[PDB]
Amino acid sequence: MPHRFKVYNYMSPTFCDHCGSLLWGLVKQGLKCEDCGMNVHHKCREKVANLC
Ligand SMILES: CCCCCCC(=O)OC[C@H](COP(=O)(O)OCC[N+](C)(C)C)OC(=O)CCCCCC
Ligand SMILES: C/C=C(/C)C(=O)O[C@H]1C(C)=C[C@]23C(=O)[C@@H](C=C(CO)[C@@H](O)[C@]12O)[C@H]1[C@@H](C[C@H]3C)C1(C)C
Ligand SMILES: [Zn+2]
Ligand SMILES: [Zn+2]
Repeated sequence: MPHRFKVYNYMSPTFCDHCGSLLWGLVKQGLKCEDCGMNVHHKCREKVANLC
């Protein structure tokens, strides 16, 4: 199974589980997988390992 990512709004320091970098911004800072809770930058979504 693929991940199921959704635009998400974080309220605590969250790193991208793909690239290691912080998710920046006050809103919509990245995507969260509905099923496993992975956090990724919008542009990292297409590069992540897709076994959820
Ligand atoms: C200390 C108790 C648990 C920690 C919660 C920390 C917090 O302050 O923010 C609330 C959860 C925390 O993460 P979540 O509760 O969203 O869970 C992570 C992913 N999954 C839902 C799949 C498990 O998410 C955020 O970071 C921000 C969401 C709200 C954004 C509002 C602008
Ligand atoms: C654009 C301006 C800034 C200031 C940022 O990017 O600041 C980022 C930093 C370094 C800490 C912040 C966080 O923990 C936030 C979540 C993340 C997601 O990881 C950080 O992006 C956050 O917005 C929590 C605080 C904001 C802030 C303290 C909010 C949005 C409720
Ligand atoms: Zn997943
Ligand atoms: Zn990333």
